[PDB]
Amino acid sequence: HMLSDEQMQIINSLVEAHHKTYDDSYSDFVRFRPPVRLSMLPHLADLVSYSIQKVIGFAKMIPGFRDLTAEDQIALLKSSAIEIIMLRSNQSFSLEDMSWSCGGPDFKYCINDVTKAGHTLELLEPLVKFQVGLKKLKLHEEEHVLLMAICLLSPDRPGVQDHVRIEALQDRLCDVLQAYIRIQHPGGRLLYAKMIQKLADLRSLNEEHSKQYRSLSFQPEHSMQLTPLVLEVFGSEV
Amino acid sequence: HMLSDEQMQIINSLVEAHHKTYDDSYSDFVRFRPPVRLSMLPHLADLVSYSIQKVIGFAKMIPGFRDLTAEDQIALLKSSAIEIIMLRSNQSFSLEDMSWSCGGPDFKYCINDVTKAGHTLELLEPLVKFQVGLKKLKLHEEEHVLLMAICLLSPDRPGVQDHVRIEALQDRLCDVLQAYIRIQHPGGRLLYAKMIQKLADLRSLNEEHSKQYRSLSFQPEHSMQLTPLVLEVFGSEV
Amino acid sequence: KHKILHRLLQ
Amino acid sequence: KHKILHRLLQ
Ligand SMILES: C=C1/C(=C\C=C2/CCC[C@]3(C)[C@@H]([C@H](CC#CC(C)(C)O)CC#CC(O)(C(F)(F)F)C(F)(F)F)CC[C@@H]23)C[C@@H](O)C[C@@H]1O
Ligand SMILES: C=C1/C(=C\C=C2/CCC[C@]3(C)[C@@H]([C@H](CC#CC(C)(C)O)CC#CC(O)(C(F)(F)F)C(F)(F)F)CC[C@@H]23)C[C@@H](O)C[C@@H]1O
Repeated sequence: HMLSDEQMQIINSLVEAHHKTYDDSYSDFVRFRPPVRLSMLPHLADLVSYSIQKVIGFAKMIPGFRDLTAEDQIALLKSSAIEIIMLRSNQSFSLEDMSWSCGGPDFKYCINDVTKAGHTLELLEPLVKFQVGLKKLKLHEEEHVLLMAICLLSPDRPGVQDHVRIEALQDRLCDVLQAYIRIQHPGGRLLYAKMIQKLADLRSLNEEHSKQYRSLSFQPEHSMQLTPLVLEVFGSEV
Repeated sequence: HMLSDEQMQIINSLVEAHHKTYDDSYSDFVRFRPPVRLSMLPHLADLVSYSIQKVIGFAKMIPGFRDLTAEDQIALLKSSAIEIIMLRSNQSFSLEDMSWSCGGPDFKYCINDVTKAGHTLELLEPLVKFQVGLKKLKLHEEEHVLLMAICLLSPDRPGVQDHVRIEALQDRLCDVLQAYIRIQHPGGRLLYAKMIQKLADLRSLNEEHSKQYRSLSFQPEHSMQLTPLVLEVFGSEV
Repeated sequence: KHKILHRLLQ
Repeated sequence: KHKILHRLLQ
């Protein structure tokens, strides 16, 4: 019926962490290789690279992530990177346009623009469908941030070693979320469940992304357009 | 006293090759990460990467380069890349500004701009000094192109295997140059020699570059700003 | 292996 | 080793 002092300080450091790693003006977007309408690939690879940096910045501020071994910090960031990106992107996604609108007509990413980056419209439909659903949940900033931290700390991942310590951290976070909705969110009686279902949805979006990325990464003429960080984070190296 | 039909067709395919890989309008420069005044590093790494692509395109059209093994084609491109870049850059270098002027006030690279890309003004002075000298030679397009092809086909290089076949190719090119100056260049009686001296000069500029690049390449926060192609071409891998 | 990730995580 | 250089040279 009331969130504890420690559940509150977890919400605090997490929203502050998101505030320091997410710019609603999208100012830095001008430093990327320009969008061209695979003409969109250099801009979108620059965008994904910049976002991996922010996901890293955010992750480092999740209570307990820092305590983990360098190895587990990497295993989790590698596997969840694309999922955190897709979640955080919702903050820019509009239902009125069915696009990710980032402060400008040049940083407005519609389905057709993502197609000119190697990808197939058939594999783009589950992403926009996932983005419509997420937006329809009309999440509070605390819930959104909590969903990214729970997603990042997921145990079911290739390379993770301390599957007991991160399951512990994810549960302490799931606990903060479940209590937050009940206390602070009216009409949210079935929200916790609706959100956990989005984590599973993301796992499927992740597979489909990994397959599409594999296609690009093997063609050196496309791989060369990527950044060292994207190559490293999405690469198979152990 | 007269260039042979075969010395002429070597000049032809070489100037045509340079025409297809060098854009005097510098239009593609807008597709790079923007210049910022190490703020210049993303733009300059994008510039060097784009130029490696053009040097590759050019190399492929040098008569006899294509016949070489894939390995030697690589050994030569890796070692000479920076030198071909420095030579080809002269076409944009101005004596009136002491800068590389590329169709725009944003693509005007002065000494101070190159400093904000990791490099030290002390190691920049031999480059501009090399650029003043090269420009003072007032080379014909045929001589300039011939100098890049001779530079690329240099035998004294790490990794080269067929040191007899490329020395042969470089000499057949040196022959075309020496005859061209005598027949087609008035007051060039000491030009061939002045130019060969620039190849040696470049070798010193290359060492100094390799040392400076090593400094950047080891710091992952700087290396991440580079491109896959720059990393590959300037990397130690064999 | 993962030189950038390591630097960024420190 | 040199996957891009190889592709570009062909
Ligand atoms: C960045 C966020 C926002 C936008 C994000 C959106 C819109 C543009 C397209 C993005 C970046 C998607 C693509 C596309 C995917 C696709 C399917 C088939 C679903 O798998 C992911 C990628 C990639 C790459 O394959 C590589 F290599 F991996 F990089 C690339 F194609 F090569 F690039 C996912 C999230 C999307 C902007 C703003 O909200 C910031 C936020 O962080
Ligand atoms: C491109 C050409 C022209 C310009 C070229 C000029 C001016 C800008 C600065 C350049 C690109 C120089 C730098 C600087 C060097 C220096 C000393 C100390 C001399 O070693 C080379 C580099 C590099 C990098 O270390 C890496 F990693 F290797 F990339 C980077 F700093 F990281 F980027 C050499 C040629 C210069 C433009 C036009 O003529 C086209 C032409 O092809």
